[PDB]
Amino acid sequence: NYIERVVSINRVSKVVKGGRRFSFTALVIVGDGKGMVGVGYGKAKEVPAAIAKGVEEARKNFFRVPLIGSTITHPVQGEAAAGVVMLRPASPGTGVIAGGAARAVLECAGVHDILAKSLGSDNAINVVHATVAALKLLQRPEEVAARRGLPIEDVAPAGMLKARRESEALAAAAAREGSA
Amino acid sequence: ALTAEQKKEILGQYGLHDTDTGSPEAQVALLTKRIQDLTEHLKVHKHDHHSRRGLLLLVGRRRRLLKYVAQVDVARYRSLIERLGLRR
Amino acid sequence: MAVVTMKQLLDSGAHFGHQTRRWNPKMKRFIFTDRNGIYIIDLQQTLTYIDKAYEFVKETVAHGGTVLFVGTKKQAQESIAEEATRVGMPYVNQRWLGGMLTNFSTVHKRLQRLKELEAMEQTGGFEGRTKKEILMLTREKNKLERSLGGIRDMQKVPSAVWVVDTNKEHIAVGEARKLGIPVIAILDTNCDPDVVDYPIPGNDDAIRSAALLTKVIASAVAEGLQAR
Amino acid sequence: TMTDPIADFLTRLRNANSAYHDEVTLPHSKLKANIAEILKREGYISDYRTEDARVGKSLVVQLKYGPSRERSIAGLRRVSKPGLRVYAKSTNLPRVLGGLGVAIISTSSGLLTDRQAARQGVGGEVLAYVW
RNA sequence: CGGCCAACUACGUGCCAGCAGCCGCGGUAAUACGUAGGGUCCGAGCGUUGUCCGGAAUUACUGGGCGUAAAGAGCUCGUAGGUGGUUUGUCGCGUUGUUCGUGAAAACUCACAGCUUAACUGUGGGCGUGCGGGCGAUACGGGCAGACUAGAGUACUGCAG
RNA sequence: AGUAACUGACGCUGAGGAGCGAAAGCGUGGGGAGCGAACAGGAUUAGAUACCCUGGUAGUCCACGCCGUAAACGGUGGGUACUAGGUGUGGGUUUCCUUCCUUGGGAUCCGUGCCGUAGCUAACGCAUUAAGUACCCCGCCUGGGGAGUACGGCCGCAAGG
Ligand SMILES: [Mg+2]
Ligand SMILES: [Mg+2]
Ligand SMILES: [Mg+2]
Ligand SMILES: [Mg+2]
Ligand SMILES: [Mg+2]
Ligand SMILES: [Mg+2]
Ligand SMILES: [Mg+2]
Ligand SMILES: [Mg+2]
Ligand SMILES: [Mg+2]
Ligand SMILES: [Mg+2]
Ligand SMILES: [Mg+2]
Ligand SMILES: [Mg+2]
Ligand SMILES: [Mg+2]
Ligand SMILES: [Mg+2]
Ligand SMILES: [Mg+2]
Ligand SMILES: [Mg+2]
Ligand SMILES: [Mg+2]
Ligand SMILES: [Mg+2]
Ligand SMILES: [Mg+2]
Ligand SMILES: [Mg+2]
Ligand SMILES: [Mg+2]
Ligand SMILES: [Mg+2]
Ligand SMILES: [Mg+2]
Ligand SMILES: [Mg+2]
Ligand SMILES: [Mg+2]
Ligand SMILES: [Mg+2]
Ligand SMILES: [Mg+2]
Ligand SMILES: [Mg+2]
Ligand SMILES: [Mg+2]
Ligand SMILES: [Mg+2]
Ligand SMILES: [Mg+2]
Ligand SMILES: [Mg+2]
Ligand SMILES: [Mg+2]
Ligand SMILES: [Mg+2]
Ligand SMILES: [Mg+2]
Ligand SMILES: [Mg+2]
Ligand SMILES: [Mg+2]
Ligand SMILES: [Mg+2]
Ligand SMILES: [Mg+2]
Ligand SMILES: [Mg+2]
Ligand SMILES: [Mg+2]
Ligand SMILES: [Mg+2]
Ligand SMILES: [Mg+2]
Ligand SMILES: [Mg+2]
Ligand SMILES: [Mg+2]
Ligand SMILES: [Mg+2]
Ligand SMILES: [Mg+2]
Ligand SMILES: [Mg+2]
Ligand SMILES: [Mg+2]
Ligand SMILES: [Mg+2]
Ligand SMILES: [Mg+2]
Ligand SMILES: [Mg+2]
Ligand SMILES: [Mg+2]
Ligand SMILES: [Mg+2]
Ligand SMILES: [Mg+2]
Ligand SMILES: [Mg+2]
Ligand SMILES: [Mg+2]
Repeated sequence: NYIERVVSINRVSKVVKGGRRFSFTALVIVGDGKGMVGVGYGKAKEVPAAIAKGVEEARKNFFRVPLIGSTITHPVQGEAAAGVVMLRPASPGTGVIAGGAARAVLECAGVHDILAKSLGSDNAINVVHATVAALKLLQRPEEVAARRGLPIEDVAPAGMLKARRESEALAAAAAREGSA
Repeated sequence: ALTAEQKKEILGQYGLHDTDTGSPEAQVALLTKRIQDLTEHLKVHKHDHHSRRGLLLLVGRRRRLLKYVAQVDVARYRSLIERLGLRR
Repeated sequence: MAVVTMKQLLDSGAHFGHQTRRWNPKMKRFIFTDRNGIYIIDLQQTLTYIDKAYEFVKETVAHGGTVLFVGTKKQAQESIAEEATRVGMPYVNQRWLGGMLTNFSTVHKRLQRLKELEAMEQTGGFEGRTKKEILMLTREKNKLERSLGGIRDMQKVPSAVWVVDTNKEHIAVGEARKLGIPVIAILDTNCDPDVVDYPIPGNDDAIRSAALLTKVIASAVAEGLQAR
Repeated sequence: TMTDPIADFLTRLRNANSAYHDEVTLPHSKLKANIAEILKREGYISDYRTEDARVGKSLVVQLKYGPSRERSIAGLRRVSKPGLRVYAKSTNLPRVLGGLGVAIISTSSGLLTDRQAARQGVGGEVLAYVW
């Protein structure tokens, strides 16, 4: 089960000595809803071929989201492409607050609570690149502590330890219910 | 430009000791001798702008050194300015 | 552990490098010193890296991995072809088709075509076609047989890729990192170290050292093949 | 001119991290020394030791690298600088990297880390964000 | 009820009569004009109009740039101001170190309670993000009370232009 | 550049202010070969008040004053610290194959060309002489015309700035 979405459809054109040659380009985002993200950019002369190319490229290119239970770990300032997209977690149930392309990519990621803002070049392609880079910039507390050579309690806050323990207990309960 | 004879004469004659050379007293002495000599030259040579640049640079340098002397000690500043007979 | 000895390596001149006009400063921590404008490779880290490569290759061959041999320089073509045809392992020695490992579904059709052409030629039908297209098909036999040696025998896609002289063979290692396949290659004084996962210090420009390194890795592969 | 030793130190350290260097030599000072001390205590750096030079004391800092070569330092930036000096009260201690980073705060005890500073309830000027 | 923007077909005139917040729509066969139906939104209110903030990171302290899109003054000397190369010493005027001491009422936020619930208000908290004095600290961030030199300058010899 | 004898926080940038400044232009008094705005003719074109040809007055030269603008460009302010190289040039100290002749080899600092990593940038591109990563201060920009213009103020004899 994968989540599919389309963000923008553009009628690109090419010129020859005879006249105008039209073409179609599409960008799609694929995700499993658990924290696995794939982006695809596909070009054709017709929408079905375009979306097929986009889906294939997205299937080729994947990326994993290290989310804590339901939300993001820490605020991230994703500076890439030409747009500035700033992501940070929030209180559970607040919702994934983001623009169009960011909305699509985060919903395909499966996150449920995020605060986002795009600060320039509202173009969908650049926004998607900036969000992907923002997720790449994300760091996870366990291997952050491993890199720093200091144990978890001496690195990460007790509140996020409590949240992680609650998330682990909920995941264990869900696994038990699914097995039974 | 000053040469060895008069320059060593000046550094010794306004020196605190017979060995020190970089003292502010000797520095100001060299700057003053240079400026009077070459100002006498520029009283004849009028349109030497590249040398008037040297005038202004050495004078600002002098002003910084005199400010340092006044800051570090009022008595030495007054003695220096009185022995050279200038205004400031 | 190692098989080749220090005096043998020195005699083969595996420690040499290029001139001072070609070395990239990414080899500073591998280069020991310079004499007569020629850079030398560092022996002890060379041994550590070849030992790690030996461990990796024995592991992958024991677990059943496919390793493609890559080398196109005029000096090493014969050596790589000979050792690969004796060990029975797929190799590429003359022409590297762009993205043949990445774009495998396209070259699979032409492997099918070449096998079909071999089957039809072995039947003996030559006078049933005009001599013009007979000559054309013989020429395309020559071309494709000359440029395609390893995909005849690999089929089932590789598990590791081994390359010589990566600065000229950047296409193969680039495809290898793009597909995620582990890379083992010889890095000279002018090569990027992050390109190869398991670098093996040495010379691609000296036939003695090239032949010895290829024989050592072929012996490792043979040992793994007996060890399955 | 040479006008900010702490910013110069932070920039040289993060430039060395970007350039994958291992050892950096800087002029020694108490601020540099105890900042290196708190860096060692938190574990972002490997180790430091002082030396003697042609003129005065100098401190060398060895960067930290792991088996997989990824940087042990993500980025540095200074918030309190000559001119714009920013300070924090006892309740508005800055949160860096969602609490996963470290802010260096000079309190009545000294240059101490933000978490234990909030534990003590003490506060002051934030030196830099290290994450 | 063209796309932005959840809501389409027919009938009547065709660069006319007309729409409109941006793109923009009629030159005989308009989902953009007028009429019909049909659907959408809202509702005892429905739209238009005007003022103010947000998106506008579009005045960028947090949080912008100056090669070509807007920008380095023609370039120096240099006054007032702003900022300082090490470590050798007090007072604590930049400052945090805790406590008692103000923060009118009202409003905001949390919980309680009453008008049948509704506005409305009924009680007690809490809130009331600033500023006053007495008591307890000295790591950075200044003046002040003494020494050294990694910036700078001088001093000795040469140097090319 | 070398020795580093001495000064021992004197350093930096710098709003207003002040000094220098391509060519052309102006006053006075000289000079004036060549060149050459303006202006005459000859030539082309339907048309030339231009491109072309023949002449030549300011100016171009000198001294004293003036105006103070250039695509005044590296279209990038200065200063400091750090960050991989290769190839030429200039200046100076050293040392060693040593003939001790030799761009011989090596070390060092300053200046100036070219290509290139990581990095930055929307791209071209920059890349230790950064547009790289920062610190200090200063000027400049907030859609295109209107308009670098009117009025007002300051400078200049005026053109004008
Ligand atoms: Mg940025
Ligand atoms: Mg924007
Ligand atoms: Mg926008
Ligand atoms: Mg001279
Ligand atoms: Mg509609
Ligand atoms: Mg709609
Ligand atoms: Mg009609
Ligand atoms: Mg209706
Ligand atoms: Mg508004
Ligand atoms: Mg700031
Ligand atoms: Mg801004
Ligand atoms: Mg511009
Ligand atoms: Mg300019
Ligand atoms: Mg100007
Ligand atoms: Mg002062
Ligand atoms: Mg007090
Ligand atoms: Mg009190
Ligand atoms: Mg109080
Ligand atoms: Mg009250
Ligand atoms: Mg509110
Ligand atoms: Mg009640
Ligand atoms: Mg209340
Ligand atoms: Mg408020
Ligand atoms: Mg001060
Ligand atoms: Mg002494
Ligand atoms: Mg000195
Ligand atoms: Mg000379
Ligand atoms: Mg001494
Ligand atoms: Mg200076
Ligand atoms: Mg200044
Ligand atoms: Mg100044
Ligand atoms: Mg000013
Ligand atoms: Mg000014
Ligand atoms: Mg003047
Ligand atoms: Mg004047
Ligand atoms: Mg002229
Ligand atoms: Mg002139
Ligand atoms: Mg005139
Ligand atoms: Mg005149
Ligand atoms: Mg005259
Ligand atoms: Mg003439
Ligand atoms: Mg003429
Ligand atoms: Mg006449
Ligand atoms: Mg004429
Ligand atoms: Mg100008
Ligand atoms: Mg010029
Ligand atoms: Mg400038
Ligand atoms: Mg600078
Ligand atoms: Mg240099
Ligand atoms: Mg790169
Ligand atoms: Mg880029
Ligand atoms: Mg470069
Ligand atoms: Mg630079
Ligand atoms: Mg810039
Ligand atoms: Mg006009
Ligand atoms: Mg204008
Ligand atoms: Mg006026």
